[PDB]
Amino acid sequence: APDSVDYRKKGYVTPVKNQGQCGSCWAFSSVGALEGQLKKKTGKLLNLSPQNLVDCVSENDGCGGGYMTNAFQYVQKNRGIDSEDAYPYVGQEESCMYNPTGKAAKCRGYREIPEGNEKALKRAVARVGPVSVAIDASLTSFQFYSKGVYYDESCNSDNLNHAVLAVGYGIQKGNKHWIIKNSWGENWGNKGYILMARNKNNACGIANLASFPKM
Ligand SMILES: [Ca+2]
Repeated sequence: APDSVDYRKKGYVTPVKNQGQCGSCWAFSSVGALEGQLKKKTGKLLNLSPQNLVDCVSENDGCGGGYMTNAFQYVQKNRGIDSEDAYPYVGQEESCMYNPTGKAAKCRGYREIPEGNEKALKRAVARVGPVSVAIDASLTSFQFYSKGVYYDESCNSDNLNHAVLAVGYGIQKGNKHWIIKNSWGENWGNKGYILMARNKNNACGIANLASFPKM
């Protein structure tokens, strides 16, 4: 795998979004991994719909939280997911309003990275494209992150509670990192991104619940 990769450079990542007060980070992480594959498979970059997932993944809990593997299973079983324009984000749970006419992507299933394997996570981002990841984002240092390579020893790999997307990895000033896209708006972190330490004992549990969709 290459020493570093940055999908933002390849045009594989859509602009950073803002989930608002809904616990829909899982839907944004899932659509980001799907938009990454959609760009690789069609050459077009376009926003997928987080709202479609929030109201349609009955296996999940709306604004009450959920998992990306559950979202990829819904897209596969449903034979599609709508584009954000066809199904706009409103930030609150509503009845399922999926419309096949607005279908913008399909999924044929998914794959999860070996648990805690930072090496296998690296091989996947490099081989597949952006990958959905779960992290413990409960620390004040994470919430107020601004720059550099994030690392807080108090982060708990066993307390996963937020979903984000790995769009690459590299090194900055000698510190290996994962390039993470959040869905807290462009004003959060560095233009809505955070570089998280890579190979530092799976900091924040970044390789514990990683997955990507098959397309
Ligand atoms: Ca499931």
